[PDB]
Order: sequence, then C-alpha cells, then structure tokens
Amino acid sequence: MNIFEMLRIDEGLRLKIYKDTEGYYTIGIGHLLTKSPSLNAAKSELDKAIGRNTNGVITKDEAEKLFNQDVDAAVRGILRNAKLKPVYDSLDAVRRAAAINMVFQMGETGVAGFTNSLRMLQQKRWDEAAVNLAKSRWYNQTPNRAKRVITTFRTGTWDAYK
Ligand SMILES: c1ccc2occc2c1
Ligand SMILES: [Cl-]
Ligand SMILES: [Cl-]
Repeated sequence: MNIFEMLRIDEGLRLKIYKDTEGYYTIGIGHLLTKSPSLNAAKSELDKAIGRNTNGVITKDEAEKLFNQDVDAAVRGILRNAKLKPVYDSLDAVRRAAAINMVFQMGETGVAGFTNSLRMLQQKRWDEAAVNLAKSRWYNQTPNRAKRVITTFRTGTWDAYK
C-alpha cells in the first residue's frame, strides 16, 4: 500500500464531471474543479487543466496525470507550510501518508485548523490524537473515510485499508 493506492481507494475514479460530497464539481480521482455553482465554469476549468476541449470527459490517463500532479502538490504544500512541516517531519512513513490524505481532501488551510490534533501527533500521543481528530466537522461529514485515516494515525499501519 502507498499514498496513491490509499487515495484511489478514498476518492474513486470518475471520468465525467461529478459533484463531490460537498456538491462541488470534481473529476477524476478527487480533483476539485471549482466551488462555483456553474457547470460551464467547471468545464472551462477542466479544459484549462487538461489543455484541450474536453467537453466534460477525460480519459484514464488524463485522470492519472491530474492525480500525480495533485499528490505532488500536496506534499510540496506541506513542506512549505511552517505549521505543518515540523509535524510531518516527525512522523513515520505510514502516518505521513495519512497526513497527505487529509491535506489532499481539505487543503492546507483546512488542516491548519486541527492545531490541537497536530500537537498531539507531534508528541506521539496516538490514542488521544485519534480522539481529538474525531471531534470535527470532517469526521461528522465523511465518517467512513475519516475512520480509516484516523485508524492509520492511531496504529501506524494500513489495516483500515485492507
Ligand atoms: C501535515 C502534517 C501533519 C499532519 O497531520 C494531519 C494533517 C497533517 C498535515
Ligand atoms: Cl490543474
Ligand atoms: Cl465517508
């Protein structure tokens, strides 16, 4: 198991523009196109990201290409964030994957709001962090996914993904 497989499991793969759990236009492997309520705006953003007139549909390869780009950006974003980096540097390889998953999902900003959990993770107090992570909108809105990520930080293993 690795970050790519983990996210592929959490996000699925769709080749046609769709609305995510928050109702925002997305495509591929969880690639957010726009928060705008307009499909046209979404189709424009899509064409711009792919570099062609897509008509709201992309191929598997194009999807995987966006995904590669998005994973890379998440990681790089964590390493550039002064709040995040030190936490991430402190983690083992499995837990780093859980950290990337959360940023991929909610953005660096979204995560930057888990200040108390971050500190717990940094201190390696696993069970407590797990409990704190669960007291969040994130958990209440996407409970099954959150459970898997939370178990990952708790255990340091891929059991939730098997
Ligand atoms: C970067 C570093 C550590 C993290 O813990 C949870 C999210 C996250 C992101
Ligand atoms: Cl893009
Ligand atoms: Cl879920």
